[PDB]
Amino acid sequence: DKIKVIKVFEAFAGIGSQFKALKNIARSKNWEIQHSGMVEWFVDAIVSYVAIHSKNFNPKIERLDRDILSISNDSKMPISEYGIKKINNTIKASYLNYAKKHFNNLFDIKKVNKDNFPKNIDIFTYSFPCQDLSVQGLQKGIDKELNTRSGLLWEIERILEEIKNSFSKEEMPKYLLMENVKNLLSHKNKKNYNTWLKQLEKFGYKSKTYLLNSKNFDNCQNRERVFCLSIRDDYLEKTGFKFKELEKVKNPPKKIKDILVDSSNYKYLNLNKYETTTFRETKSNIISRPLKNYTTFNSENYVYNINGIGPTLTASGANSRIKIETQQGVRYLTPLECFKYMQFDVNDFKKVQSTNLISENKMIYIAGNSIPVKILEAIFNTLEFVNN
DNA sequence: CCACATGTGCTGAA
DNA sequence: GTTCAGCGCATGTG
Ligand SMILES: Nc1ncnc2c1ncn2[C@@H]1O[C@H](CSCC[C@H](N)C(=O)O)[C@@H](O)[C@H]1O
Ligand code: NA
Repeated sequence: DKIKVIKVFEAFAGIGSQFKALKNIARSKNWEIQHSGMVEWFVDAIVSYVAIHSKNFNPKIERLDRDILSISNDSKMPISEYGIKKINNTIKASYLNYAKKHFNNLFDIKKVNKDNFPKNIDIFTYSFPCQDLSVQGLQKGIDKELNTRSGLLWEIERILEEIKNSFSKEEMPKYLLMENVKNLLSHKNKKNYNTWLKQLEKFGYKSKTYLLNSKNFDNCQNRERVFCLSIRDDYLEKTGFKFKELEKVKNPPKKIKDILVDSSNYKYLNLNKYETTTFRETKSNIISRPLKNYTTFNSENYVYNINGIGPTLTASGANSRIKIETQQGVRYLTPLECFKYMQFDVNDFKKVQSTNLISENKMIYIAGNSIPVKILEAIFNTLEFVNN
């Protein structure tokens, strides 16, 4: 037909919310989404990615490919020689081998360069690490000297700089999409972010920066994220593309109520010891009440009402443990529910669960590290491509 | 100075 | 090396 093949490359791919979003809107856009490649070094994310996005993959005990060396078990630090041996000759190895073979996973962003970076990419995503930018963390920032994990942003600089000299203009990626946390626009972080925008300009891209809340995109979650959408300046001229004003979009609201799964055997928290108050609704539609003398960590001390929206799901700690009040009692959102909270569906979760390799906290961790899928759907709906 | 809103986090004992 | 219960304050707006 006039079906357009969309080659997507996901740097820091995680569980592929970018790929999920693209597949969800594909038929409405008359697209056929294709793996150009990916970069993800986190074992659980790689395994989960494969479970969610593979078709007719049959796991089995395999030797780990000898070049798959730069991977991580915790997502922060590289795995030891021992840890690599423990993966070798297991079913888990075949997930890693498959990511390499069928999805062209290059694993470590440091190892990406002009000789292995695919040409003619239609969409290049880079949801780079958020840990050194999050207000919940230590706020180390993204100064180049400090070599932080969020500073892996600057590897994307390196890659683009390298491919600019070797690729033709037309072989460069058509669109780029950045995601990160709200605090990326803070006063200390603004300088670095502006530095990055000038470079994208220098690389021949026109960009717009969006601050988007998931609650405005058919979700029951307060989650404000920064997106930088970039289009290759000549491709903008050829397509006649224009940036839409996505910050004004206000879809119908959604409540926590609307994603909850019924069960007879949930665990409920004993909170009889802790004083509390009435629920109060904030301007953002978060309805919560505090627990007195629960902890000294503020963000841990709230129970949320299911008739409003909930807080930002984080990968770990307080906001990975989201307490909701139901008629059966107060309980945490489950891993399944956390997947739904990030707008993956039940079937994505069942596939990850069915691997029998990812613990419950790890499933929440990778969901917390992801992006609400329908935000990316909305962003990817604005893109235009030439029929050729 | 105050009150309020809110968090893709961190880490050491076991 | 893992793991997660226990732990605080940054970055705002008004
Ligand atoms: N040096 C490195 N090379 C490659 N990937 C890395 C890396 N350091 C961290 N990462 C990965 O970068 C990811 C950022 S999370 C981004 C979320 C993702 N878009 C999703 O859909 O889930 C993490 O999963 C982390 O494991
Ligand atoms: Na130790």
